[PDB]
Amino acid sequence: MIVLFVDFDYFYAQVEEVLNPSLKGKPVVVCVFSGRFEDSGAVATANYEARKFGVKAGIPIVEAKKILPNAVYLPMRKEVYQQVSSRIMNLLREYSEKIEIASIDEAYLDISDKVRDYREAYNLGLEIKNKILEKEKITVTVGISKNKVFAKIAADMAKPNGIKVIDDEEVKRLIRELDIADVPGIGNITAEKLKKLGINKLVDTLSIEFDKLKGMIGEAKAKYLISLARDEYNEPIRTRVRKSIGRIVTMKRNSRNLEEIKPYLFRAIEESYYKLDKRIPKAIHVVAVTEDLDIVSRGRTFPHGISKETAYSESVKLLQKILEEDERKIREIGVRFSKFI
DNA sequence: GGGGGAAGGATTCA
DNA sequence: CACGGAATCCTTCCCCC
Ligand SMILES: Nc1nc2c(ncn2[C@H]2C[C@H](O)[C@@H](COP(=O)(O)OP(=O)(O)OP(=O)(O)O)O2)c(=O)[nH]1
Ligand SMILES: [Ca+2]
Ligand SMILES: [Ca+2]
Ligand SMILES: [Ca+2]
Repeated sequence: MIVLFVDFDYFYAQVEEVLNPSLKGKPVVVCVFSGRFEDSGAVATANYEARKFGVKAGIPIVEAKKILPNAVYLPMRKEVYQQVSSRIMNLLREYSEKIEIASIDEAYLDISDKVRDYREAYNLGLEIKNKILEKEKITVTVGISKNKVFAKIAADMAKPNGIKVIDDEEVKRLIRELDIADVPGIGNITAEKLKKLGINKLVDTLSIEFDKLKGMIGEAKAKYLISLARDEYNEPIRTRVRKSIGRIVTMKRNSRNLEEIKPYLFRAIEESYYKLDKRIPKAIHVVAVTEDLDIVSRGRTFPHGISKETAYSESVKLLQKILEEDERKIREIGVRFSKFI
């Protein structure tokens, strides 16, 4: 198997540049303005000019402002980025039927029976890059290896605007040298549990009793890590399909007042339905974010599809159930639909 | 004992 | 001060043969 992974560079910020070239060169910060107060909200991402000073995805807009008060701040326009993304995805399809769209800016191509050895794979990388850059003026980073995981690791290593191959030889090498935290799917929580077990590199998962590892991080995560340790990871490139659709909004102020909360909720329902289009869900969950930034939810699955009418009243109950099972005020309210017919 | 879901949360990544 | 969107996995509770 020969996997070629593509990851678009500082994607949202780069799209804003393509659409408004005068922005290129200076720091650009794409933000999610929550509407609470003046600059309430977080950063979705920022171009590298901005990252040089620590402004990156996830930090409060206010903190970014302190660092770069003169940077350009733009509201996130998700739908725009999506269409450009879709176009780039259609271009990659011209390189392989076997394609797995992982996110708005990521894709795995199974180019096994489309090229032999890594030399040809790499060159397919350059072609793909060059093509995308000429067709959409978007630079991306390419990662190539024997499976999705090391292909993605390949890309993380070459960012930004790069291309890299991790051949059968380096795969073996990284299994012994690569900090396990750098492995896709190992976040802060899992990294710490591994540390406390003494597991620092993929290789270490091989000398520990499975049941031990299993008990601390889960059977799934344990098999995953060992699988990679034994160069036995080979998940196929497959098409993914949306499984849930929803919306969540930040209220103007915290509240436990049903009447005060409902309009935001209903708004969340209306928007979610528009995004559902032809899809009919059988499950609905009401999601609330407490005053202390905590997340609580209540849902329900029906034996049939849910009409918008059924969503409204059912979602009101769930919200009442949330309020009557958690004393904290609510800060953000939303809904999610799943189990599509 | 264990097959088969469903509900609420944990964790991760974009 | 702390955004939106979403997938997979885990524990727990049920119903039943
Ligand atoms: N709203 C929101 N969107 C995010 C967040 N993180 C990532 N995104 C979106 C916008 C990013 O441009 C896009 C791609 O994510 P990456 O994790 O690939 O970041 P980006 O491509 O901007 O930079 P990169 O060159 O990959 O290091 O996903 C986030 O924390 N909040
Ligand atoms: Ca990216
Ligand atoms: Ca990405
Ligand atoms: Ca990590």
